[PDB]
Amino acid sequence: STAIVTNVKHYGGMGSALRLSEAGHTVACHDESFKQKDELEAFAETYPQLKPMSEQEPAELIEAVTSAYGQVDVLVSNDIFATEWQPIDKYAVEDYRGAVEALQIRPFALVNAVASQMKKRKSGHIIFITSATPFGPWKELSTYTSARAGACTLANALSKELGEYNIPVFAIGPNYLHSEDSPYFYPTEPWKTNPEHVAHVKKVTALQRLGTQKELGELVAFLASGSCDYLTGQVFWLAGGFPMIERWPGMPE
Amino acid sequence: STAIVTNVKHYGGMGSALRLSEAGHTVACHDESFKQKDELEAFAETYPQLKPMSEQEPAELIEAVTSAYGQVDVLVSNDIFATEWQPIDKYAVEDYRGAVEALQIRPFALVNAVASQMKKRKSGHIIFITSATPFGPWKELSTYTSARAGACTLANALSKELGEYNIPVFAIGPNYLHSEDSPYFYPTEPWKTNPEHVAHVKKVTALQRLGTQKELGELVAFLASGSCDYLTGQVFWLAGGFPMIERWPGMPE
Amino acid sequence: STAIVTNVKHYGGMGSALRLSEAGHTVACHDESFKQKDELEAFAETYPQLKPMSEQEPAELIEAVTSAYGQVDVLVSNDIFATEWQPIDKYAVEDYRGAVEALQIRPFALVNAVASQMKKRKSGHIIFITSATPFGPWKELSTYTSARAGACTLANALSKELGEYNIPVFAIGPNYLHSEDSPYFYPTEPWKTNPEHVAHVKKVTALQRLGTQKELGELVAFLASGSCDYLTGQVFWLAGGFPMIERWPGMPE
Amino acid sequence: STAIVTNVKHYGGMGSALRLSEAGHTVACHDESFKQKDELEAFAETYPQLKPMSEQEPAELIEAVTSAYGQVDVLVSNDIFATEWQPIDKYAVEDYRGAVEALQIRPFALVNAVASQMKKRKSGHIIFITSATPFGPWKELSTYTSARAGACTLANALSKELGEYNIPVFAIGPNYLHSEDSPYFYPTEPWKTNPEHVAHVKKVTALQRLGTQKELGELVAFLASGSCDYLTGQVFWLAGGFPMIERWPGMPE
Repeated sequence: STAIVTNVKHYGGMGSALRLSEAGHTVACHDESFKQKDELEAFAETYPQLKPMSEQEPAELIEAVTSAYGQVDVLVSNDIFATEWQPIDKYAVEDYRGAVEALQIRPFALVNAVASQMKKRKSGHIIFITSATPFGPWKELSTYTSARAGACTLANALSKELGEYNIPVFAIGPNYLHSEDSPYFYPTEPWKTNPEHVAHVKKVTALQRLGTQKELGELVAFLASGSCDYLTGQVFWLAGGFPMIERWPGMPE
Repeated sequence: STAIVTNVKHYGGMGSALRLSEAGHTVACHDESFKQKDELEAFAETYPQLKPMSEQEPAELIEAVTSAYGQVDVLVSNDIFATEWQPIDKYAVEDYRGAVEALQIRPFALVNAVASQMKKRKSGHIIFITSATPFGPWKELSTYTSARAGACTLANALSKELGEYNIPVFAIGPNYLHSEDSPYFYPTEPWKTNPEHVAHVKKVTALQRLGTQKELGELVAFLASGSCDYLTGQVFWLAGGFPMIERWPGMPE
Repeated sequence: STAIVTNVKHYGGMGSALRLSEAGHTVACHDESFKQKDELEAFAETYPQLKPMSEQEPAELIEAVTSAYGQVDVLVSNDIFATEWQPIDKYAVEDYRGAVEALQIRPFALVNAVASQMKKRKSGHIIFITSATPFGPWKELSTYTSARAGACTLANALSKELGEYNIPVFAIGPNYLHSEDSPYFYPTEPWKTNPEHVAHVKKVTALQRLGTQKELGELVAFLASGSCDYLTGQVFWLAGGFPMIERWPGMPE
Repeated sequence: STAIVTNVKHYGGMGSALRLSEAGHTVACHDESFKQKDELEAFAETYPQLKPMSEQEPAELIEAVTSAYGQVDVLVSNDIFATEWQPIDKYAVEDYRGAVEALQIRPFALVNAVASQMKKRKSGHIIFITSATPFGPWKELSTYTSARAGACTLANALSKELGEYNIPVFAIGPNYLHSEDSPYFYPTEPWKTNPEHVAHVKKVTALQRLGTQKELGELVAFLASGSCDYLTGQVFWLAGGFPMIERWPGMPE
């Protein structure tokens, strides 16, 4: 079984790839840095169980992995975009354009490229990593939030046609996921260190902590494993019970 | 009070313009066909209560109406897109891109242009016309369905930031809205004539009929009146009880 | 046209009753205080446009209004229940039974009693005043919240069978609805007087204010008017943009 | 670790208890028929890894299992209720009362009895087996459908308070979950043996098949493993892509 995990250095990329590997998949990895030969080799050295690819664009990635490992069985579109808190009228229109390109068009493109080989053999697993922000939106994050919602509905809508070919489709929408060295979106600094940040996280989640790469990775492996295909179409909120809702005056923390 | 309704010939364009004009708003009306003087001036003869405009692109549209009528008080983004049932692997990536430009980036651009003046007055009403398809996705309509979902969350996210400036933001998402002579998306032929189309609507909606422009016009006017601003954030499902879910074997219609 | 509003003194009862009357409905009013001829006659004096009934049980409440005005056209089940913040293990099970009785059984019993005459003349309007609590749960309000959610879905489920009879069904879920002198659930005091409470409502809603009885009443009258039946099965969040979600450290409110 | 599965011969009970035992939980099993010596003993010789109990009532069961095996670590409220297709005016009000008792009060009562011990040690796992009918309600199932939706929100709200104490709370809403010999709610005969039923499941699910008990049991065992507590508060729609929303005339199945 061959897996593809994108932007592997960021977001839920590492927890996906490491736990898919441990579960017996062959895991090919995309990342923007893998354009530079040193960074692809530094990573392939540090994680010899992972197979970093240099391919950057969606279609060529699917063919590069289909060529080298025979097929693509599991697609994890781990999508990222660097956003900015802005009031609506401060955005430029191209700001929304890049957001939909990185969080909506990119996963659509990969499914577009991998679908026929999955449909023809009637086997496959597709997982979008989206965002839990559609579920409780902060103000002044209009582009990133609305785009992630288009990705959630894309996964849901795709499950409706892909089920007849036995291809389950999933959307994992995290929030407050510890991203370690990656800045998307909760690096150890400052979310694990700065006490104003650790106290924010204890307030806004139910579990009063960040989620872990292992947790995200366990979910990806479980859905990728074929053990529960009947969840096809599900949007998962991986946000530790976010959002916590502000209660009336006089109520304890 | 001055209103803007887009693509006024199609979807819920007529009901919005026709009913906002009765509630006393000045209704500027946009449409692709108003590019040609002949089409625009025919429309203003047929509809003396309405004010057609030649301007077609977002910033120009806000400018012209603000120039002619002093300000833009109500924004009805009546958004449309040429559809096409298709499996995921048969779209071109350009098919999604265009679907997102028309159904996400365009309402965004309009809000992006008009928000500062509304925010200046600390008043305004913004209504996206979207789609009930995200609430019950059909298979093989994944570009139009997911794009429309991004437009709903954009409305809801926007409401969080603009409420501070006393601007409600709403999304009306319709399905099975009788579009008279417009092919977007339920023209009289065949949807009121063909006995297979007629029995489809009876089966899949709870009220067993198409939706009227008057009903959408009434909803748009109600929201733009300032009588129920406290509904801000709402995605309305204007779909007669769609979807009707298929019951067990041997059960009546 | 003849309408019933329950618990008229509390929650969305006064706004419903008053605005329904201004639109020309005969408004018969149920309330627990109307058991004393005292309270009934004082209400009838203060509100001569409203018709307070003594009947308390749902079946005989429906029949008495039917016997006095011929038929019931609009049902507004304005349900309430006295609430207690509790950890789950500190409730008695009876606390939840009482909550379900007031918030699911009661509106069920009323529609159980009124639906035949509505179905028969193939006209009628049913509106539940539920709650916006299911949309963003506070911790330690599990009984009241899960109960209101049951009523939200009962409204949506009722719309599926009743549209065949041209009966639309609605749920309206308020949060931070100013209830004047009613303690259910946002009386003028403390919520418009104590500046800590004033700051809480400015923090948690997008419009930074309470809802008004009139806003709720305009929504009910609009729904009850037959102007927009295609919205059947809708759950309206009348919570002024609640919930606002607490943002990252260092970010303005 | 000790787990309790209720109504274990029915619905998602056999998959919950079989799969949880394979993961090395002690699975105490509650079921109605275990009031009979011969029923409980037969079950125990056929399933030597499961521990059937005779206790029926919620407080009695938790205490028995805490008595025999020290504590309750995992609770699976597999709640079941017989009902009929019927219009709203045909139910007695007692029919909804019973639905609420069997599908809402009982899960509540189990958590109310066990929450205190789980909170004391700040560890535990609570899973409700509810229903996916609230996601796509059929007409004329208002009592069951709405009760289930109240259990879903019970789970979600309970997660917001038990997160502090590190107790994740989940709901799992099946539909078209094949139930083998149990009549709740998709027994093998007729759903896999009759062609009229075989085609219905092919039409209304995206995967065109029923859900196996192993799939539910795998889900239950995953959430009870402590490998993904960050999912706490999730309602999972274990229904295989249900519902498949009927498409325009002339379009193929």
